[PDB]
Amino acid sequence: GLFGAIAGFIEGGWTGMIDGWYGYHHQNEQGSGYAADQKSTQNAIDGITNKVNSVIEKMNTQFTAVGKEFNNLERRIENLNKKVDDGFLDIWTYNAELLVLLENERTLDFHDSNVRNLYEKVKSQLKNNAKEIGNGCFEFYHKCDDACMESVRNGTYDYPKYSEESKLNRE
Amino acid sequence: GLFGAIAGFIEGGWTGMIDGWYGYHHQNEQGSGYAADQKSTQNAIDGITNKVNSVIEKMNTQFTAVGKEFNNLERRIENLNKKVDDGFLDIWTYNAELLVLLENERTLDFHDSNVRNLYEKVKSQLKNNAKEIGNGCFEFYHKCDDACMESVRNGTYDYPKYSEESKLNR
Amino acid sequence: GLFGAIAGFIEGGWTGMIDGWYGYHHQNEQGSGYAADQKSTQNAIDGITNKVNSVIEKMNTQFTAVGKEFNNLERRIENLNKKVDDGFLDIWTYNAELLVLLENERTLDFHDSNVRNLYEKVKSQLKNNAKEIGNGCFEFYHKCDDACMESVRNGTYDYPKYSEESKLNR
Amino acid sequence: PGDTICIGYHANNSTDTVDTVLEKNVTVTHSVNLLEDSHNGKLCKLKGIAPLQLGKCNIAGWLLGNPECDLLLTASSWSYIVETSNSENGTCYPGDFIDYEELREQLSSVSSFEKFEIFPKTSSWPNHETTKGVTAACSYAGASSFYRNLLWLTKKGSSYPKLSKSYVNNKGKEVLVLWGVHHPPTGTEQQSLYQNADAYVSVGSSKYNRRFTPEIAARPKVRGQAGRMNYYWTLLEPGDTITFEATGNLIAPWYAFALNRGSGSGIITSDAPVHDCNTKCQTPHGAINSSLPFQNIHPVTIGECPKYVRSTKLRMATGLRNIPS
Amino acid sequence: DTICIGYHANNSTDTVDTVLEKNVTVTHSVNLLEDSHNGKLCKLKGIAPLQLGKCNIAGWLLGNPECDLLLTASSWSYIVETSNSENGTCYPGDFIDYEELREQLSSVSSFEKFEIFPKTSSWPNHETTKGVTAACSYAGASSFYRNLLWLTKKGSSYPKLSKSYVNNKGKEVLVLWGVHHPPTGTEQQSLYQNADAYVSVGSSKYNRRFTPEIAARPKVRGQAGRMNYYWTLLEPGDTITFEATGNLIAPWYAFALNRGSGSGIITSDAPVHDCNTKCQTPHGAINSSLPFQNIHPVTIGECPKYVRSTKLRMATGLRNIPS
Amino acid sequence: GDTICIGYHANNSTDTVDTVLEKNVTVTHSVNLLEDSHNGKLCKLKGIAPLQLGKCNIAGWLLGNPECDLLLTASSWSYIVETSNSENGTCYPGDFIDYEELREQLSSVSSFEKFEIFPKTSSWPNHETTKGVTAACSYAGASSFYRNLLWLTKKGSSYPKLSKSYVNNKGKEVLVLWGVHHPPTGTEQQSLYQNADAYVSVGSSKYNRRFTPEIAARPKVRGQAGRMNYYWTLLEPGDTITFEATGNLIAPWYAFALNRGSGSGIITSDAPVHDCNTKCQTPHGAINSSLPFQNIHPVTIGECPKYVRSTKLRMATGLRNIP
Ligand SMILES: *[C@@H]1O[C@H](CO)[C@@H](O[C@@H]2O[C@H](CO)[C@@H](O[C@@H]3O[C@H](CO[C@H]4O[C@H](CO)[C@@H](O)[C@H](O)[C@@H]4O)[C@@H](O)[C@H](O[C@H]4O[C@H](CO)[C@@H](O)[C@H](O)[C@@H]4O)[C@@H]3O)[C@H](O)[C@H]2NC(C)=O)[C@H](O)[C@H]1NC(C)=O
Ligand SMILES: *[C@@H]1O[C@H](CO)[C@@H](O[C@@H]2O[C@H](CO)[C@@H](O[C@@H]3O[C@H](CO)[C@@H](O)[C@H](O[C@H]4O[C@H](CO)[C@@H](O)[C@H](O)[C@@H]4O)[C@@H]3O)[C@H](O)[C@H]2NC(C)=O)[C@H](O)[C@H]1NC(C)=O
Ligand SMILES: *[C@@H]1O[C@H](CO)[C@@H](O[C@@H]2O[C@H](CO)[C@@H](O[C@@H]3O[C@H](CO)[C@@H](O)[C@H](O)[C@@H]3O)[C@H](O)[C@H]2NC(C)=O)[C@H](O)[C@H]1NC(C)=O
Ligand SMILES: *[C@@H]1O[C@H](CO)[C@@H](O)[C@H](O)[C@H]1NC(C)=O
Ligand SMILES: *[C@@H]1O[C@H](CO)[C@@H](O)[C@H](O)[C@H]1NC(C)=O
Ligand SMILES: *[C@@H]1O[C@H](CO)[C@@H](O)[C@H](O)[C@H]1NC(C)=O
Ligand SMILES: *[C@@H]1O[C@H](CO)[C@@H](O)[C@H](O)[C@H]1NC(C)=O
Ligand SMILES: *[C@@H]1O[C@H](CO)[C@@H](O)[C@H](O)[C@H]1NC(C)=O
Repeated sequence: GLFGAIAGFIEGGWTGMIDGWYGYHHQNEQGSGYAADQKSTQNAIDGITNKVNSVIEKMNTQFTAVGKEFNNLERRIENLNKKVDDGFLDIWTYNAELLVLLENERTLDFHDSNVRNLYEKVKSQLKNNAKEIGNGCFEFYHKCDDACMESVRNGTYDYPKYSEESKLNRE
Repeated sequence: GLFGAIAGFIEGGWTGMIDGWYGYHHQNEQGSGYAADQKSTQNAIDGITNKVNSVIEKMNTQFTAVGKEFNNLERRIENLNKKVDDGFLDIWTYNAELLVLLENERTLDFHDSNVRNLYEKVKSQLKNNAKEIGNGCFEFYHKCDDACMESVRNGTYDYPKYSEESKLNR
Repeated sequence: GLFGAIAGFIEGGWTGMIDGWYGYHHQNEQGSGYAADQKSTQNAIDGITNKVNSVIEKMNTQFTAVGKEFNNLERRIENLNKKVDDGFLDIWTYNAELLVLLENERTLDFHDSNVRNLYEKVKSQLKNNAKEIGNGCFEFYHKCDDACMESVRNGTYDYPKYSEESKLNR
Repeated sequence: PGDTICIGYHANNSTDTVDTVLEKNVTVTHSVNLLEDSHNGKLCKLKGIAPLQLGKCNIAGWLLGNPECDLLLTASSWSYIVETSNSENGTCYPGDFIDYEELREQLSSVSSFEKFEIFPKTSSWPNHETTKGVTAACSYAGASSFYRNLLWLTKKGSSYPKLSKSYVNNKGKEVLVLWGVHHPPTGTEQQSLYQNADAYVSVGSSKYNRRFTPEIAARPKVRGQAGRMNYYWTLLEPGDTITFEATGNLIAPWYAFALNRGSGSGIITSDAPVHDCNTKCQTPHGAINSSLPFQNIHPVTIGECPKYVRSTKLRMATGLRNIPS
Repeated sequence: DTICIGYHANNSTDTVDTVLEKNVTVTHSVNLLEDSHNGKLCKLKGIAPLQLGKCNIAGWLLGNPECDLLLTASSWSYIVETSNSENGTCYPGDFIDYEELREQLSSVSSFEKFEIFPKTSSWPNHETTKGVTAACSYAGASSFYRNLLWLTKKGSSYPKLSKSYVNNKGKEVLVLWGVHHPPTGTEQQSLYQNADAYVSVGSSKYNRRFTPEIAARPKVRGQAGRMNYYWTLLEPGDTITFEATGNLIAPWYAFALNRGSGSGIITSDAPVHDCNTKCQTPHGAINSSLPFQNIHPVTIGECPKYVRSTKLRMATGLRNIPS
Repeated sequence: GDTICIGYHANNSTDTVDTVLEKNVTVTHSVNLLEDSHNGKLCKLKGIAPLQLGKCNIAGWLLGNPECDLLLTASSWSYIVETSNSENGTCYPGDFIDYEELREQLSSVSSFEKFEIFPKTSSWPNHETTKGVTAACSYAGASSFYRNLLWLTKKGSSYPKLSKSYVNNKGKEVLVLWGVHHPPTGTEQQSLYQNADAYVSVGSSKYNRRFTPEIAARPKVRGQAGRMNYYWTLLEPGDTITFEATGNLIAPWYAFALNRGSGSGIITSDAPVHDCNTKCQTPHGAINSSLPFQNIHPVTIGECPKYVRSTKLRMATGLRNIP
């Protein structure tokens, strides 16, 4: 994908994370588990809901449309009528198909972007208090219990608080 | 949102920077200041100017278009004429609105991309002569007077020159 | 460009690299050379091939279409026929031109992204066994013979293997 | 051996696929279908009102009152009109129904009518013969007959005096008036039926005005008849008067129709069965119940329907690429 | 010491819609949708429109006596009917191919009216002074159309007339005439003498024959008779010939036509003013270089494309985040 | 120091494309989607040559204007070609009723079998068959007439009533054409047809008309003050058409048994016909292309790329070219 994360440096998805689109898996002395990132997930849901609704909104409904009849001396206007109906049908079929193609691409890339930005967000919080493995994972140079983990997840991780412990273990 | 910079790892914009779309804030002994980035801004301007002219260029002006009349035994061709006018109008309304929506998304992402690229550009100049904060700021490991700053802005920063001083302080 | 690699932090392209869209240039003690990256180039070729075919496939061909004749008392329907033909012609000229403009933007950026992602893949393979120059180049801290180079190109570079040598020199 | 946190994304057991510009058949975790392809195979009510089933009749047979179409004599309101592939009873006496396609177009915005006796048979025509106008071309139940809504006038004794007969529209709405003009095959039959070799029919209202003169030509038998009848109609506005004057050849109005206009109706051709269900959207194949923007069931629709496209699939990705591996 | 990267913000309140979110505030933007006009009817190429007022096209070209202000009209940029354009055919009947004539007129930018058959000298054997009716009154007196002449019997005889006009104008000539249909045979006799009357009109291309259709019709403007109106465009060099033994409403004036493009007939109740425009709608003129407009689908000149949109604003700057 | 660099391809391409943000971008690879080349010739489709009408138009062909004799043998075609000089149609002045509808009908005919519906030498024993010629239809220095119709006149001093039927036993639709003559004077009426008050009637299962001559002097066209109207009908298999007349009938002589086919049409072109083959034909020339669009001509016969007004549609496939 365009942003290199989904099917990228983060090789696969997690069937064990059932309550959101993006999120975290942690392991510490207390245990292991998945947790969805609510902020990034909800931002994506809102965006995508708006995209679908905007697509539908531009498609005003079809009201009663029934065929016209023409007598045997009205072949030119009958054919004009058919050219009009066929031409509009060609255009609307084209617009619907193309719009779905292009938007599908954009949507997958939007997800790939959201994963990449979540990864980079965590990376910049942790800095050198953790080492990047490369597969979306970080190994802490300090003990990180459940409260600490939740601080990473909600974006309030305290780098200076854990820097000295980290520096001792990093060297 | 796509590129993570605008409303992202750089949380907010600068009302203090009025001479361009993207730029630098610097702070040293000799003073602090805002300075737009001429090159990035100008390339964004040429791009967007082109985008707008291209949108406009595809749209044929409308020449004289007036109604037709039909008698009470021409209701089929009256209804055909109406089907034609309404159908073309639905299509042009659709095309106009959709082109604006999609292009607006693209324009905002373009600006996001420009900010991000400017950031990484600076980061590649400086390397280890500074540390990243996480909010679009770098702290230098040496004294960077307004001459040095200027060098950083216009892409002529000399790394080796300060590499030793920085290594030391670092 | 959107992803900052092409005409970006990698100034320009390689006329020397003839066998692919993206790849590598190396120099070691054994000699220099260019080599295309099979995986990257191929994925790009499949994608672009599919994009071109999709565009073409959405444009169903034009079958027999000829003028109609109208007598001197059929000006209204003659004008209606003209409005219909011109109208459909406006729409299709617009759709063709606009689709090519937008997709061309996307294709160029797709390539730019492919280069960025390739450079990042190599970067995370090498870690601190090489220094980033910044122009798309990495300088190793250890001896990297043709087999080592090939492992970098095919994604199976053994970092631990050379970590100790590299630390020493680093 | 330290604590770890990983960043990742959702996978599930979804098998939904979407197409994209660069790649076909991409499996995604979530998606929404925008293309309705299901219908119930029935013709339903709209606004709780049933369609009018013409059955073996067509619109000409209904309005003129072809004697085979007697089951329709009671029809008065409908949501749309249904013709079938066996709608063949129309003009049983051969000739041209003038501006028939225009009449069909008008009827598409009619939702009901009240039939009434515009010129009662027994009292309107004291100087002309009203009982001999039947034909084997319009046979019913073993006997020669004729349209129920028109009256074939012929000469009484050896004279057809000029008739003049007017109707004032006091119905408060448009009245559809139909009549016919008979065209014998010979000058001899013209004389035997109508006496006057030089006959005409004139019809005028405030806005309508037309003169019809028999076009007598040798021609082949259709349904046994070398004669022809042309059928005509006009819409008489509220408060206006229609006047028929003739010295032969008039097939007079007998019953006419006060019309109620209503939007979003029309005529469809379908062999699907009518049922006692209700719908918002009807096609000739069956009714649609759907909030989707597009459908590929039929270009002909009545009511409020999704837009017809030729597509066989339109599925938007909403979730991400599905990689459970 | 520190250096930071950043992006512009201002006090912009401009918003645009995007596919992922609505109402995003941006630092700069441009409106592509014209929604303003000047509420007047203006000139094009500095030429004024022809205002028909209480008349319609039929009343103008026939010269309905209520339309005498138009008698002097000769050139226009477009033609304007109003909601009160009711004076057309004052003697009831059908104006044959009226909608077609209107379509023709839409590409006529001027004409020279001329006396095709001068009333005083064209008809020495017919009565030219009695063809008036209360259906077409003027000043409380029976009158008739100014551009047609209702010929009747002189004494007790309507001899066969034959009159031709050769088109020496170097351009098309629009010729109008009528055929009258009395309600009774005694009225046919009073007016025209001949029961078996006909009217025949022929040119190189036109060829029709008309006979009286006598019948009682409902009265319209007091009249149980009807008059049908006809027209043809006579090409340069061609001749038109009328022959009649009754019932001819003869051409008196005709119109030599100048073709021009970009003209048309609109319906509007907006006032005409001395201003000038490149783009006119029935609501008012537009002065704009924007690609779209939502003012009206009907346009004369060079106009933005009509769309049903209420907002088409394109972002040019970035998301505005002044905090 | 030991090194690896990541890079991308450049070459000598000078191909340029337009993008939204930038015009004339040089790229390493690209594909043109727009066909702008044709061979300048009118070619065969499905191995079948078009019918070249040449100096004739469709009326001249179907009636058999004497200048159109080269077409007398034509029976099948892939499409029909008129030229800028297709002037020979109706040589005796008059109206061809529903002529445009006939052209449209012929647009879906791929061949026919012409046949003598009413042989000239045996069909009309009581009428004169050899005098129906006119200087308006002169050919090779002599007065003549249409090859496919027959102008019947009186035999001595008598034109008795004629009645003639044809039953369609061809197993497909038959196109039948005829005329009705309207003389300028009673003198010419009697001279040609004897009977002062004549008629022509035509009836089938679907057609029914009695025509009465309209005698009036019109402006001369091609030397004639008279007019001839031309009529046509399509007779269904098994149906009968019956003509009766006491004068004024321009009788069918040859008719056409029609074979319907799709994808045919009439085009106007001055390009030369050649023995080449194509799947797509325009009035400028043939197109051989698998591209999606063409800017050659909106009129096409066959299977063609979609017409657009563009001068350039080039899609980038490779990347920006920076050597
Ligand atoms: C130029 O155009 C104007 C506007 O259209 C014409 O003026 C109208 O003329 C018509 C026809 O005469 C008038 O309609 C008639 O009205 C009579 C009475 O109308 C009442 O209402 C008006 C206005 O409110 C009052 O002034 C009046 O005193 C009445 O209270 C009716 O008696 C008539 O009906 C009878 O004849 C018609 C057929 O025409 C039948 O259908 C009816 O059943 C009935 O027998 C008639 O409807 C109308 O009032 C005038 N309007 C105005 C605003 O002036 C000019 O005549 C026209 N001039 C020319 C030369 O073209
Ligand atoms: C086949 O088509 C060709 C080409 O169209 C056609 O030849 C043309 O015939 C006409 C004969 O009418 C010629 O035009 C005439 O030229 C003379 C001499 O200058 C004029 O006097 C004529 O005008 C008089 O008659 C007109 C009415 O018909 C009047 O309107 C006018 O006022 C005059 O009284 C007339 O314009 C033309 O020159 C030729 N051209 C060529 C190339 O020969 C030919 O007759 C057609 N043949 C058939 C059988 O269809
Ligand atoms: C109501 O509609 C039905 C169905 O179309 C009509 O019945 C059909 O009538 C036609 C004409 O009479 C019949 O065709 C004829 O058959 C005879 C041989 O029997 C043949 O000699 C004729 O040339 C022609 O082919 C047809 O068979 C008949 N079909 C059926 C199903 O009975 C009916 O007449 C209509 N009635 C009215 C009053 O409109
Ligand atoms: C984030 O996590 C910390 C540490 O566990 C917690 O105390 C704090 O309240 C959280 N903040 C938010 C955003 O709720
Ligand atoms: C997929 O998941 C749903 C519930 O989430 C379950 O009902 C269904 O059986 C599952 N299908 C598979 C592939 O097992
Ligand atoms: C923003 O600034 C301008 C001057 O630069 C001022 O006139 C205006 O009042 C301000 N607008 C808003 C919306 O605050
Ligand atoms: C239209 O506007 C432009 C610029 O806004 C101005 O120069 C021109 O004078 C205006 N024209 C009219 C006719 O109002
Ligand atoms: C461009 O390069 C290719 C490959 O070396 C060569 O075949 C071709 O002749 C060159 N064309 C030009 C115009 O230099």
